[PDB]
Amino acid sequence: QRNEEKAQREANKKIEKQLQKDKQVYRATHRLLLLGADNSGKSTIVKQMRIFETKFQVDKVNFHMFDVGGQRDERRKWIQCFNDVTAIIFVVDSSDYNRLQEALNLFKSIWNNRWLRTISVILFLNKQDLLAEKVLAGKSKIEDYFPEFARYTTPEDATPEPGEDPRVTRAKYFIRDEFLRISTASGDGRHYCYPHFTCAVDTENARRIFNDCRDIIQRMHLRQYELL
Amino acid sequence: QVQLQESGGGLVQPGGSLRLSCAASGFTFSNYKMNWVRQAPGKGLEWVSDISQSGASISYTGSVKGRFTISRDNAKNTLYLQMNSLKPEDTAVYYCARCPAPFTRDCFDVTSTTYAYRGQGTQVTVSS
Amino acid sequence: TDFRYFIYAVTYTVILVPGLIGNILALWVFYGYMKETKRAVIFMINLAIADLLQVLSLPLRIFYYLNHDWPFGPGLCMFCFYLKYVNMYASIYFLVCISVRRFWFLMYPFRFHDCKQKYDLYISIAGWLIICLACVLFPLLRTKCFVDLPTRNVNLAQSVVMMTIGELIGFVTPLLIVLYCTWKTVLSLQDKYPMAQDLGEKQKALKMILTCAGVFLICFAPYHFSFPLDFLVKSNEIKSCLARRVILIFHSVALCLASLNSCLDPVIYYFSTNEFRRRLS
Amino acid sequence: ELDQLRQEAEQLKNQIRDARKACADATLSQITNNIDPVGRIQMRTRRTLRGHLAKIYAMHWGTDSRLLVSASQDGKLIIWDSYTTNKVHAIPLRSSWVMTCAYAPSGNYVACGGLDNICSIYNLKTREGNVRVSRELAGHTGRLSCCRFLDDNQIVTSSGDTTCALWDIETGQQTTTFTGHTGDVMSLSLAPDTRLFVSGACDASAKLWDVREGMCRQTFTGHESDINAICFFPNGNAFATGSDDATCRLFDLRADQELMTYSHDNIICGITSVSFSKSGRLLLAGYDDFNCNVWDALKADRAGVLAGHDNRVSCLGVTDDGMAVATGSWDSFLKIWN
Amino acid sequence: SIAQARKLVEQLKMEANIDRIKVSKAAADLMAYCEAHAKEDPLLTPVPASENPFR
Ligand SMILES: CCCCCCCCCCCCCCC(O)OC[C@@H](O)COP(=O)(O)OC[C@H](N)C(=O)O
Ligand SMILES: CC(C)CCC[C@@H](C)[C@H]1CC[C@H]2[C@@H]3CC=C4C[C@@H](O)CC[C@]4(C)[C@H]3CC[C@]12C
Ligand SMILES: CC(C)CCC[C@@H](C)[C@H]1CC[C@H]2[C@@H]3CC=C4C[C@@H](O)CC[C@]4(C)[C@H]3CC[C@]12C
Repeated sequence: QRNEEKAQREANKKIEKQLQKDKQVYRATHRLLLLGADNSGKSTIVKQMRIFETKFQVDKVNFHMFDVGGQRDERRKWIQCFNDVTAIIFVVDSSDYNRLQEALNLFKSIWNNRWLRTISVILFLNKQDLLAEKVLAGKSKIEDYFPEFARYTTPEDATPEPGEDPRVTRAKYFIRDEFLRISTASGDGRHYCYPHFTCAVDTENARRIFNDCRDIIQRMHLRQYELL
Repeated sequence: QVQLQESGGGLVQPGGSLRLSCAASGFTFSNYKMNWVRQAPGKGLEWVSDISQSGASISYTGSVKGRFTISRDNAKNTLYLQMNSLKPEDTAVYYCARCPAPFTRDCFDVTSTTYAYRGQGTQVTVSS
Repeated sequence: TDFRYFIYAVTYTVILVPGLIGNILALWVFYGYMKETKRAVIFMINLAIADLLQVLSLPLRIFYYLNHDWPFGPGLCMFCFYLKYVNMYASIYFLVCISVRRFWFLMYPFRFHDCKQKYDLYISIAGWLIICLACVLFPLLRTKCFVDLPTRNVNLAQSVVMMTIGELIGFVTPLLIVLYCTWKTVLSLQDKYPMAQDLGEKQKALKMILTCAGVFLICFAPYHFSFPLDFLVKSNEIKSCLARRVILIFHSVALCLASLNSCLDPVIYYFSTNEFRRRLS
Repeated sequence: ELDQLRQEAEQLKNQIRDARKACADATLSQITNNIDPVGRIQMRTRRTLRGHLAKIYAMHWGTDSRLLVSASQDGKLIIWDSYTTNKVHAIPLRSSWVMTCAYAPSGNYVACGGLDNICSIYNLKTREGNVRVSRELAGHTGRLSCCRFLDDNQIVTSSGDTTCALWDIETGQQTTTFTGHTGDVMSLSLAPDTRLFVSGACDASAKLWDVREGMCRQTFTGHESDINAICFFPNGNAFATGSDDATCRLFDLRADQELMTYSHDNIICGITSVSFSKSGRLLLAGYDDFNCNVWDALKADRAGVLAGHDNRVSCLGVTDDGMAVATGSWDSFLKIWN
Repeated sequence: SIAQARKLVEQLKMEANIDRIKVSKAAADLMAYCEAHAKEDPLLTPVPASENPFR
């Protein structure tokens, strides 16, 4: 009776000690959900940041990102699983105009999901070099796939790279604004989208993810500890 | 059983007109966002149009925007796609895709191999 | 005491009702926040309690200043004299604690988490005790209910040393800590590189932080500048009649400002918050 | 031949529907209208088993009706003693994303699985003290959504690759493959005799399978959206399924059609977990609205509400002895009711 | 896709070839099971707290 109950209590004490240690380790790392499609350099982002999971560390903060690629095309049930992550890192190839609508639909589905309406999305418009080549060549027209691009003017807050053709900047910010329209249509202020223009040879995406996650955590702290 | 039957389609010269009708059975039509999804030969599924529960929020793919019209008749439990100003690039098998869950603004229904709640589809060929 | 009565009476009458209403409503919303949310609001609970205790200290002062006589006995009068100062310094302490916590979870977010809010109750009662013991000094030096009591005849050197120590700690340490934390928090909330285009909450929080430090610095600075001068005047160290009169008037205005802060902490700290504006609605 | 096969399938479906309608002489609700309702059911949180760091997806009561095992997204499989609220075991998992857990009838083994596509069997009764990963079962190409032990050597696992698998643990290879679902299989329940089992899938259809034959014995199509929960009636001749269209539905194996629908106008959130009481009179369902419901399985009238969770209720369990009902939610809490 | 259609037709034939019973009989069996075991259901009938290991 009591003899076995004392042993059970001691075992529970050891379990809770190990569980507190695991809680300290667990809360100190941030989970990111990597999403994208084929021909989008999510794998290139992972490898340039040094499979299913990749671990990186910036400013003594540990992130580990999950690239779920072992399942079928349907996403509903295993996207329900990634609702506690700090950020969803959505990588989209800006060059491919054919799949831009598919990526917009996927972004809208992620944004409007009941269990993903709180996670902020870090949007990486990858493959900007190929998009610039397509825009400069002129063989492929964005207005063919997006007619409203024919009525689009570059935003006044745009920050083009020095020595860049304004057509390329217009295309970049058009795609970014298409994603941000979905972002702000039903954001409700609870989550936000953080667009970035990245390329294959970019070597600073980890810092962008770090800053975006720090902003997300600051906003979360502001939201929760309003009464302190 | 969730059944979606598509009617219409066929061979049409470029610039013609078509009406794709979609009879839905086995579920409450008014509670689900509906989609029209086409698969062109030699390529995978492509989302064409969608319309919300009450028909207030319709949205279109930019390729077919300005030519195709999407509508619902929740009384008759039917989905309409008025296809106007057809092009040779618009030849495809057309499908009705019901969004997986009711009262949701998100949809995952362009599954390349098998989607649970997609119709059989009808061929729409545009050539001379 | 003439002018002072008029001044203290009107200011305390103006402050009593808003302090009561705001602080009791804030405590009710705290109980609601506990029943609805598992988070802890210990620091703001202590701040509201201290402000409410100050407000409940006012009415007997109002009665004395209106009637010029004290029929309730010396013990109650001395306790009421002790109350206002003890919970005023409690308010200062918990404003500092709130500022430090906001600095912690807005300047080092990751490090913050939420189990990093674990020794809060000890931080709260450590304060409510040290203050009450430091404020044991208040009745002893003034051993006629609130303003007409003669100060204890004590040596100028020891009095000056003790007064400097008390002023230094209980004002400079809160002031320096609050100013530094507000500066760092404002620096953190300001996005230099472009970030997500929010609805404006990162700027509303900036305005709230700046408004708090400011009300602190203006309700509490004049009191602690005029406090050594008032103590010197009441100890007869200063002999200039005009200087004594202006010092007394300035000290009266300064305590008026301090009680005004006691009744203004509700508004700024609580009713500007979205959670209050949603719970009442 | 494709058109001929489609026409033949349509005719077969039509005549199956006609036969089922012919068998539908009367409704279950009409026959059960005479009996008096159970009235309000009062249930309360006896134990609040806490210690999980993240959401719980699956739990499973032991046959001893005292020990339970829960799986959490933090990569932890905690075996609690419900009576004393003492965590008997806490197994770390190689894959943090675990969506299923099972506890063997013998009590010597537990099962784990999820996005790793692998069913990890852990041996609790180890000579060398702490638990160790007994074996790993691979061969499924979609996440593992639910696991159920036939015995200490056979386990039936449903996967999001539209299949189920009967594994012999000793050999480690997939003994039998059950195929025919056209969507992710999200739940399965074993019959009391462990001879048949019903699996609910994302194609809004449940399937009754025979474990020895390996072929689909029956298919039930009465729902509108994905099926997330399923469980046999205690007699084994019926089963209730929960779906995303905020409806629970009761099917009978011999009747081969839906018998009764448990739904309300005020309920729009989808089901996540269903279970029956020991007698089967009460059907307990978990919802997305953070609260569990307790329906009268015979009269389709709600009899109770278990509102004690601050997040989505993800797993339900009923003791074999019938003492208690455990609800595990996404607020990292598992609670006991009776 | 011919194999998928053939398999679906075969499965439909198998599901059709079975023998069904009346829904009245199924309802009667469910009622009989519910009433026979109603005594041994602590959820259905709250057992006194002295017999609850949790209370
Ligand atoms: C924990 C840190 C504590 C910080 C320091 C606290 C103790 C500091 C005490 C040092 C000297 C105290 C001198 C006592 C003294 O002079 O009384 C305080 C004065 O403000 C009295 O105010 P008085 O001008 O008489 O008017 C009274 C006023 N109407 C009233 O309502 O209190
Ligand atoms: C006249 C003066 C001395 C009264 C002093 C009262 C002080 C010591 C008492 C009164 C109210 C008490 C507080 C009441 C409320 C709370 C919030 C609770 O979550 C933690 C305890 C805490 C923080 C108490 C701390 C001690 C406390 C502040
Ligand atoms: C009126 C006077 C006495 C107020 C005194 C203010 C200063 C001395 C007090 C008030 C609030 C206190 C802080 C409250 C919060 C913390 C977090 C704790 O984990 C470490 C100590 C620390 C940093 C305390 C340091 C001392 C502190 C800053």
